Amino acid sequence: DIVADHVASYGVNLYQSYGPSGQYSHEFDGDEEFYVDLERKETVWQLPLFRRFRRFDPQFALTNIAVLKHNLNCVIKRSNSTAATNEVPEVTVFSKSPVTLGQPNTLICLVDNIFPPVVNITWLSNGHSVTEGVSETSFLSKSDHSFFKISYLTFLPSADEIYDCKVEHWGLDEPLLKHWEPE
Amino acid sequence: MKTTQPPSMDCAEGRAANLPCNHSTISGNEYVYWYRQIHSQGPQYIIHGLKNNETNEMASLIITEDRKSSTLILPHATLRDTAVYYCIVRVAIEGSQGNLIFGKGTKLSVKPNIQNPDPAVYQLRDSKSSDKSVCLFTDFDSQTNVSQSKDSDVYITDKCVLDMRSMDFKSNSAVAWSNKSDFACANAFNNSIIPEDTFFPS
Amino acid sequence: GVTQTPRYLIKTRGQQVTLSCSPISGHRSVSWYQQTPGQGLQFLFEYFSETQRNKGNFPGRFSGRQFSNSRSEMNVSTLELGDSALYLCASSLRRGDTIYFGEGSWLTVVEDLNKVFPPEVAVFEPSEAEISHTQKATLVCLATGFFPDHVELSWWVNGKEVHSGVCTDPQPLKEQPALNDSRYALSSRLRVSATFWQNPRNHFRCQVQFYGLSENDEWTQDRAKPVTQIVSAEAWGRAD
Amino acid sequence: GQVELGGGNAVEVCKGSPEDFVYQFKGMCYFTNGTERVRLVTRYIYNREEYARFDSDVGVYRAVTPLGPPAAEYWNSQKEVLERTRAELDTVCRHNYQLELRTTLQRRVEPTVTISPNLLVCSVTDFYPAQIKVRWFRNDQEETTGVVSTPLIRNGDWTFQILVMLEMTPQRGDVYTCHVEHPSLQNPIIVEWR
Ligand SMILES: *[C@@H]1O[C@H](CO)[C@@H](O)[C@H](O)[C@H]1NC(C)=O
Ligand SMILES: *[C@@H]1O[C@H](CO)[C@@H](O)[C@H](O)[C@H]1NC(C)=O
Repeated sequence: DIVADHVASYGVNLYQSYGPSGQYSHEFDGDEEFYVDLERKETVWQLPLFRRFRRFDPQFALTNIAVLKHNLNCVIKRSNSTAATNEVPEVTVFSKSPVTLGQPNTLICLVDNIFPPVVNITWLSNGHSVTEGVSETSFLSKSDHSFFKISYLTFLPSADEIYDCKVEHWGLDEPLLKHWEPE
Repeated sequence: MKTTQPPSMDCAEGRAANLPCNHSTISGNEYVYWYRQIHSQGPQYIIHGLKNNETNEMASLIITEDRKSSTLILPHATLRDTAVYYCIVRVAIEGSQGNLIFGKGTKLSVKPNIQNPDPAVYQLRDSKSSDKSVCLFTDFDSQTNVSQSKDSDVYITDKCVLDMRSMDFKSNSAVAWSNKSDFACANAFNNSIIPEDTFFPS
Repeated sequence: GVTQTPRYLIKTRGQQVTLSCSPISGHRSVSWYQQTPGQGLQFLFEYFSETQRNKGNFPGRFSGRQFSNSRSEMNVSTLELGDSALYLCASSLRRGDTIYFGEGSWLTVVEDLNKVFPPEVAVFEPSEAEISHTQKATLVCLATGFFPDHVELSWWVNGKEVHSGVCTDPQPLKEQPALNDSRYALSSRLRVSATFWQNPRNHFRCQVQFYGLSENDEWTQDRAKPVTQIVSAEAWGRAD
Repeated sequence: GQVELGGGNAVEVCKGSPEDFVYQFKGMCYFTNGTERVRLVTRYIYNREEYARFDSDVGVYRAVTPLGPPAAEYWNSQKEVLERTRAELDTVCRHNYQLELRTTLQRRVEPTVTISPNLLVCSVTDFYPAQIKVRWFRNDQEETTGVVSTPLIRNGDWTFQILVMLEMTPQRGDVYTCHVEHPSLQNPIIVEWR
């Protein structure tokens, strides 16, 4: 483990056969500065400050991912088609702020130890699927080369609220429901 | 473009050529590249660098401490080094990231050292016909310039350096021909500043 | 190195042209350039993993493509006279590494094939004044009346191509500078010792290789079809 | 305008539940004491197996597992690929860090401190950067017993969160205060409960 005051990943490059799909992002101190929309060829910075003062060419990301596609095929053959091992993700649900009735807040679903990076994170309100007011981070890197991903549920705290984070992953026997305890 | 260079530059053969380049708006993630192009050939890669000095078999590259200017040092300039030398910053700019955009460059002229200049204008007869002839201005000093003709029916070429490698001898030459009756080798190069001691044989 | 075909091309207005480029073995990035006397060396587009990346500022008539073997082709549609240029291909190991250029494809767009002429070649023997004054003998070769400028001049002494003592004009001379498709004149010099010239066994041949029309093209003019051919003039040594 | 770059990856030697084959490349930069100690480590990963890496402290590509000798030996034989990777310590790590000084490293988000219930929970939410000191004080005496603190919680939206609990037996006049120090705060935030 390298000890340092700051760690940057100027190039989390990801490509996988399932899909197939890829991801390009830069991280600084464990947070995502931007990802590149590979389909729309756009750099998507994650803070207003970054959008105003920092610039990254998406073509650099598209080129690197194309190399990853070629490198993947080569190492698939070299490894006798050794497939990825499905890990069991661990799910934690918590709020961004202390919860007060009527004060808009956010529920945070941390899905940790993801591998392969193929996951379905959805929210349930009283058993009903929530399809709006939900956002998500990209896959964020980890030093053991697995990933974690965070999903956000904006909500207006009320007395009769039942929220769950439903996670679907090949490493799970069944979809995992993580009920949010109001705390 | 991020580079400016002097348009033309002369160098004596056997000396080293120091071609300057300015690039004050260069970024810390951009390299400096040097190319050249001889005549009608494809451009030739020379050298590149970021901050340090670099040397390969062909040249050295000196990038100043502030990286705002650089110099290409061509050792032992030869006639084959006469070319346009392009200093290019390989920019890191949206939509053209990694591009090598060529500018006007520097036209380098490696002047041969004519130790015993013997300028003369000879008349050469055609090997097949007898009326056809050309006038040859040869063995003149490298500091002499051959200017184009006045009439469109008089054709004059530019200087050309031949190298008799077996005899350790180099000589400039220019050819002139026409068919205007009033054309003669005595007045073929009157538009150029011909040396006064030029040998005009009868 | 980088291989580019065809080396010399002659088209008329409104036709299309396809230029092929073989990158250095192992190289995967390919970049195209157009070089004109006017605009200079201008960037067209760049390819990696069979898809176009960075692009220059040329109209849609200029398109390209890269195959899975990293070879690239380039196409120009509805050709105009101003499209006549040198078309250069360059490759690099990866995208962003040092690019290495090929020799290029010389395209001449002509108003009509009737403007294509092979060269006439003449060799002028050295003057006896130069021989007695310098003990050297300069031969001059004149290639005149050719168009386009798709020509390779070489000297052949006793059936062997020589390069020492040779100087060929780097750029041709236009016989009618005011005309756009004017025919060209080109001179070259071969200088030998007086003793070598005075040997009657030595012969000096100026060879001009002309790249012109193909045998499959249509030809209506009364003169000979200006096909790809060698035209040469020769002179034999002589004592005096 | 001008753009920053990332690590340029090298190309592999080859020419040319559902199962999944995953490839990762990480261009990683480590900074210490400002711009005084910089280190570049590019990582080549098959699934979760890092098989080849370049370490700027080493200077050449090295194989990590038996899967990487062909890649490492080939990338080390390509002079420009090796030299450009070494120079990424300057063109990527040192360059982008200068842009972090203008932006990320100057980002200051002041924490929000609230207390609620015996057990007292001091919620310190939405702060950046990740350096914080939370201490419980009872009547101007820093509590040093029965204080369980959650780990630093990363929200993923460039804010952090931490919750420090204090098991306390309240008494007449006992005033409990949560003290929070943070780089965005010239003076520590003090929140009383009593
Ligand atoms: C692994 O490769 C060996 C030969 O290298 C082959 O015999 C074997 O069948 C391969 N593994 C599988 C699961 O096919
Ligand atoms: C969600 O993702 C899982 C991956 O574990 C996949 O098997 C499933 O089909 C996905 N479901 C939907 C509705 O996309």
